[PDB]
Amino acid sequence: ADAKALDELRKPKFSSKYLIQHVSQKLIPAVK
Amino acid sequence: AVSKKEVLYFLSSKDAESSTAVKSYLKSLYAGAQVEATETDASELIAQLEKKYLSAQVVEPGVHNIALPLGESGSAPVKRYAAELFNLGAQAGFECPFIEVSKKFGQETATSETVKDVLNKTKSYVSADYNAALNEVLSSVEAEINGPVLFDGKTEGFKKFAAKAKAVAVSRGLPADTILAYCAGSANEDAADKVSKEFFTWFESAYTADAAAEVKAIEAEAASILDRHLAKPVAQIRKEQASAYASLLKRAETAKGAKWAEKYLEDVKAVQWFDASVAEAPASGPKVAA
Amino acid sequence: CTVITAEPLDKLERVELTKKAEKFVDAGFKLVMQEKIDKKLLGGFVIEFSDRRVDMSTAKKVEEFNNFVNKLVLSI
Amino acid sequence: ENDVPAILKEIDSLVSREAVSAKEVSDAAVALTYLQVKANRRLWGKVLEKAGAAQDYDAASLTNLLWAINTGGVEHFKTVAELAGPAVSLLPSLSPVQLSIVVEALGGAGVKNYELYNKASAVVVSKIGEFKPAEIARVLYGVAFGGVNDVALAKAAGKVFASTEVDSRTAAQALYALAKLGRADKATVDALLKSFKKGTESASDAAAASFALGSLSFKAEKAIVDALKASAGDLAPAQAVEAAYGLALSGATDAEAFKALFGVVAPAIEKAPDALEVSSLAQLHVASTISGAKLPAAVGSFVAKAFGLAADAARLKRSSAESALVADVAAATAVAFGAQYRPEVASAVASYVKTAPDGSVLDIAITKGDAKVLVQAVPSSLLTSTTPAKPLGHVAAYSKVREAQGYAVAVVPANEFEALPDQKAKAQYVLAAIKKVAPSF
Amino acid sequence: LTTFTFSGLQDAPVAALSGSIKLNVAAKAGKAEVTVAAGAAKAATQVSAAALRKLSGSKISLAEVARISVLHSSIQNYLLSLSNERYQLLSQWPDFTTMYGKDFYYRAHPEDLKKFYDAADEYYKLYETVTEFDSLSALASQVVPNYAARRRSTVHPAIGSTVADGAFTNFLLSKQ
Amino acid sequence: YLAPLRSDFTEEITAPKVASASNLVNEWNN
Repeated sequence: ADAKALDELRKPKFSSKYLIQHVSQKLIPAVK
Repeated sequence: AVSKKEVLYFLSSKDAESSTAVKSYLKSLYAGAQVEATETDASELIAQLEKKYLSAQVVEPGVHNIALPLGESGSAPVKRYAAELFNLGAQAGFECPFIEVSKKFGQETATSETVKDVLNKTKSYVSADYNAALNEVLSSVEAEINGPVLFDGKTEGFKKFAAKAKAVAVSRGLPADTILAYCAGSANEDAADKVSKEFFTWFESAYTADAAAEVKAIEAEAASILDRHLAKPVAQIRKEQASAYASLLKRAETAKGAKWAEKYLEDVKAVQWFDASVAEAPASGPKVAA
Repeated sequence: CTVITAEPLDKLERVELTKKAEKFVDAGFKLVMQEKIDKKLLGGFVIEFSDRRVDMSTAKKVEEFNNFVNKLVLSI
Repeated sequence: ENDVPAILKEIDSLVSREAVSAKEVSDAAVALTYLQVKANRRLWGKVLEKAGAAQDYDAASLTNLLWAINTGGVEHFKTVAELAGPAVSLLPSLSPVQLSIVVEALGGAGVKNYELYNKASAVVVSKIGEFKPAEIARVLYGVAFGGVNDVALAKAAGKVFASTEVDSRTAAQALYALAKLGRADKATVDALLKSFKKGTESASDAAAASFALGSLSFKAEKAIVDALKASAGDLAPAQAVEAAYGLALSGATDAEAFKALFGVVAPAIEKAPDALEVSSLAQLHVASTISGAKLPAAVGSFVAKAFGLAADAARLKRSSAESALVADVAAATAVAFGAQYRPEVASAVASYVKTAPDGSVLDIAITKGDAKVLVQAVPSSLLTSTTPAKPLGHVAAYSKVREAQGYAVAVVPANEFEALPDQKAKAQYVLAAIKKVAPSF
Repeated sequence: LTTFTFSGLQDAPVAALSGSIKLNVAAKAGKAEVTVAAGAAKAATQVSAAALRKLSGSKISLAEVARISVLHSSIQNYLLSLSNERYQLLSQWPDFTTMYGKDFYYRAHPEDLKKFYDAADEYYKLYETVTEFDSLSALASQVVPNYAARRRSTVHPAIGSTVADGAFTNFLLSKQ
Repeated sequence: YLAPLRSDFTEEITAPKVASASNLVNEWNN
């Protein structure tokens, strides 16, 4: 609802972090 | 679900979604859970690849939390911005940028013996205005010797090349003697400190000019973007932005099951929550639980 | 034959290298394993038979590593 | 006629208008720290927003504001590191008391501004007699935590601590500055240790004194520990962790002092396991293992696992002139155990990397059956910046917590590893260092 | 901040500088009797010498709540401060509505009157597009990915030309 | 407001390409 949290509201929203996580998850086993 | 090497990078991280994952992980370890064995394998190529693709996961939430000093007068917010980039690089696992680009130089030309292939293999990591000013000096030493001047240190041709390259370096504006006497070390702590303070004065001016150049690039891009946007009538702007927003929504909406897709749509739900929460009471900001 | 490496060869390294290079002859033939030095190789060895070649050096290994990485990342 | 929330409402309406200048911002923040308002975050945020927005600054208002930021325990790195414009531009106008306050309060926030710290150090060492010992201690704290390895100001502070007499809090501050600087100079630490005799008025002075003695690896003091044991309820858990870590690094046998130190930390961990940093839980496991004082059931195993996590995170984020040192020392260890060629050396280096029981990864760990050894490289970051160049307290911390795992830690420090000619001499030194710990290897 | 700070009741501010909020303390031996007045509400309490030392025990750690990110909000703040500099010169546009009357219609050339009405419609276009302020939050995302991929460096986020050139002198001019 | 997510690294170290000043102030003053 309203008044979510502060540590949930400190997140930088549309940063990448998960395209990086997707490439690091689909690359590292396949390069190993 | 942290994978025991991702969480080892987020222990000294200070942003939100990494520290929340660490807090959930540490509350899992408080409730009697074992920690996984840290893997002592995957020889140094995969090690530096995991470091490269894991420090990006600490840098990318960290860049979007660092406000640019756009349109500011003074070197104090530029130094705030460069210091926040330094703390971000130290949280992500990088060292001092001087040490890291020196390590990139020593990693690039470890097997090159002429100065010319040092200048041709460190080409990207130096500016073109400096690589040309070193290539003409190298060509002049090649005219003086008519033999490939070797990169040894005991070869005298390298010495008479470096005696011009130091003048090139000080004429560019950076004191090569202060840098060399810092990174070589000194005898006692007093004459080491006397050059450490001057190298840090140069280094402060160096990264401050770097961040100032980056901010002037963003300022010129923002002025060009606005002056190209203010030339359009409003209906063209609104249909272009609705088209861009809808197309970039559906680019994440077709792909389903991935983490970035659900994170993107959870972020759009959080943005719409922010608009609703600023709509409910607009003179007091958004509602935060306190 | 001709072997080109990054360092002068060691007396266990040489026995392991002539032990590996006897696999590549498709007979019961002998081999006058020659030695050469190239610092451009980052270690490893290149066995040159003048009609065959293996490159178990580190230079082609990191080149193939970078190429497989740069080919994989554009498909993910 | 004496109310906190109504005057909080009026101070909130003071900084919520449009054009508040510097002086009302400063006095709002000063009044907020004198009213102890850590529970209200948003009003502090309004104050720091208008503190970032105000463009004029006199010396007194910038000094009052940075004092309020410092003793209010509030960090926001953007608005504090952006306050250094008024600190460099108003530097000749500052009185040395205000200069001490601005340099301390900008040093505490980790502000990386070398022009400010060089121009404050030049002012202090050019006119040293105009400064009280508290003032040189605060400027030493500020330049120490600001990333400057200023040793000329460390010597000029050591002169005044040699001649004159300081308070308890002033000596604890200068000890904390020399402990982050990594000094361990007996002619200054021993000159500041004679101030902890008439009692420490607050517990944080004794806590930072014990931590500075632990991280400089001197001794226990027998009076800092008791002044800390009579007041170990005042401290936040991340302060009592660092106090107990500095005490166990300093060889403390007081069971009641460690009991009072853990009596605030372990209920705080049992309330919130995540509230402390993983480096702090590692400090608690070090202090629990060296001292041997007990923790509850879900705390000791938890901080052992957290020490394993922190040792791994210190492995992954190495200095890469330290990973070269680990490669060098593992090569010398594989040579000293018998290998005269490269492939035996390389296979033994890759087979010396056995793992620890808590989950961490040890670089050079050799097991000859029932006897285990460990070799650890101490690069430059864990070495003292003075002329003996002895290793710091974290070295002995890692050593004494590995030794209670079943290992025998043989310190190989890079001041005594770099001056040797070849790998045979380095093998000789590593072999002499392993034999000096356990001669059964 | 650090974990051990050393401020409180020692070289402290003892009096206000503003006329809007009136603070005063009582600097005694250990303790302090403060009195603070901010308008019609008053507070006069007492803080101990060990009561300001425990103030920096729990850290505040002020962190920002932004709509998208602090980066995107800083870029958008700059774009709005550029829109204001355009809007201040749309504010100095000469009032053409005073010349809309028919005593300027039939006096003027037909082509100059068509030019004048085109100029008025051009002003309305410029003014309606410089006050489309909700498009700035979409323009600011056209600066974010290029900048954020500049900081996704293989070397260091804070790297630049000057630091790499200085370290290239240090790499080159030292031996090998 | 939402942006295309990119996952690519910058290997080279270049000057950040300060773009040209547009003519909007001159055109609107004209």
